[PDB]
Amino acid sequence: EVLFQGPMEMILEEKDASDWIYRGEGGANLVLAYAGSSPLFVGKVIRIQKARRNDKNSNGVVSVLTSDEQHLWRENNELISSPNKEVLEQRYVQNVIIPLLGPKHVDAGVRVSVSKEFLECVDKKVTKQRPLWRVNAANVDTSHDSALILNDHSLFDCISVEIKPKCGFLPTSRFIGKENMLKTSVSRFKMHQLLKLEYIEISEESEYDPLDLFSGSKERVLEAIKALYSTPQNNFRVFLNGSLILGGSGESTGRTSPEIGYAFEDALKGFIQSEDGHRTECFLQLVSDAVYGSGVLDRLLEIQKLDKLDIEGAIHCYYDIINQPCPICKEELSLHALPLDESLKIVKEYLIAATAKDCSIMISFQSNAGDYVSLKPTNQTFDYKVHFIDLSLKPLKRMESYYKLDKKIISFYNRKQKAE
Ligand SMILES: O=P(O)(O)O[C@H]1[C@@H](OP(=O)(O)O)[C@H](OP(=O)(O)O)[C@H](O)[C@H](OP(=O)(O)O)[C@H]1OP(=O)(O)O
Ligand SMILES: Nc1ncnc2c1ncn2[C@@H]1O[C@H](COP(=O)(O)OP(=O)(O)OP(=O)(O)O)[C@@H](O)[C@H]1O
Ligand SMILES: [Mg+2]
Ligand SMILES: [Zn+2]
Repeated sequence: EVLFQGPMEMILEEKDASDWIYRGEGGANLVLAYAGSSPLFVGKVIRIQKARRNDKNSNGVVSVLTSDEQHLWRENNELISSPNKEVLEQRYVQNVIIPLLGPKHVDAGVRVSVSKEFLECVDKKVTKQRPLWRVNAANVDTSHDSALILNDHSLFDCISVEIKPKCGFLPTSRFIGKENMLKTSVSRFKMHQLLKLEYIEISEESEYDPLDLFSGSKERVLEAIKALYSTPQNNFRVFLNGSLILGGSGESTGRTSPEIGYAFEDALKGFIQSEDGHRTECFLQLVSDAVYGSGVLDRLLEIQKLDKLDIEGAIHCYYDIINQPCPICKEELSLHALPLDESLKIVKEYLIAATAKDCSIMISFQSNAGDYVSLKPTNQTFDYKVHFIDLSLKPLKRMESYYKLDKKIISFYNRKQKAE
């Protein structure tokens, strides 16, 4: 009844850069929340890929996947034919992860086209709010023609929490050698804290142990969340309506000092309804109920355990996949006696586990003022949602780095334990 021009593909131009604020960032992507007008963007974030400042198929053409990654992920043509890295992460989540993890807490993204001018702006603008050692190691990849749009998981007063639970299980492989028996006793997360000190990457050993979080015991789950609150590092963040109010911003943070402790107790003023000196403890018993009560950590743990054999065994399958003289083996004859397809599934499955040990989850909480919980103490009812984030695809080449880091972790823990 009045001409509406047919559909078109959204393309953020240089104009539209002023509409997004720095939200955070990891070692790979740059997240920014929307501050403007359009309903196509109210309550959404945009995920832009950074590129390390140090760094192609056999015609010297930039390539989404090596041949081996091509072969390894071939059980899905959609996925191994992705022309750029955004559809690739978008099809990894839809075709590999969502079938494993269920679709209810996992939102594959939506691609938006973007100009090089857009990306060159957001970089210039945000580099103020980034931690300094993030800029000096990765800027915005100003070649991509796509970026990711997701729902913002700190909105719908609202208080959101972000957990990075990491690997919550002990290996039991035959391929773990006697000198490394400790790996069957101490969580890699625990043995990793030492080496991180020996590199001033944290200042205090973490209170947190992922064996508690994943124990499935609501009691030890509460220990974890209390341990997270205490020594947050890069495992625990809290935001009040979009803004951080505990934990690091694109980085980890030192112990929670009482000063922070009192700033957080009041930060919760009114959201939690309680008397001073008791709102922090309620907030922690409310996050523990939403964690436990969703059963979301359980299937998460099921994927992590696709790491059946530990890097000490999967490493050997990898030098098969890329046909190579196993450096490790010198003088298995077993793992190396496996049909190619079985070599492939171990390496494949190990990398899908690496995705699960590395994602985060975000529980979001709104006010009284269906899906919910009720603080046993303060007679309040909050509603919540839980979502995963950073289900990225780990590059195959990294099997060698996975191994070399594992080797160092236990090698360091061994000696620092024998020293006594
Ligand atoms: O231990 P390394 O290798 O440095 O890094 C870990 C991980 O690599 P991998 O675990 O998949 O090998 C990185 O993956 P990427 O983001 O590059 O895809 C990040 O998730 C990083 O987080 P960050 O510390 O930057 O926040 C992790 O460190 P964490 O141990 O502190 O969680
Ligand atoms: N959908 C979302 N809603 C709200 N915040 C988000 C969302 N996605 C990412 N973030 C924030 O941006 C930060 C970095 O994003 P993301 O994890 O996707 O990139 P990454 O570099 O792979 O990081 P990580 O290794 O921490 O998962 C996260 O720590 C998170 O707080
Ligand atoms: Mg990542
Ligand atoms: Zn070998």
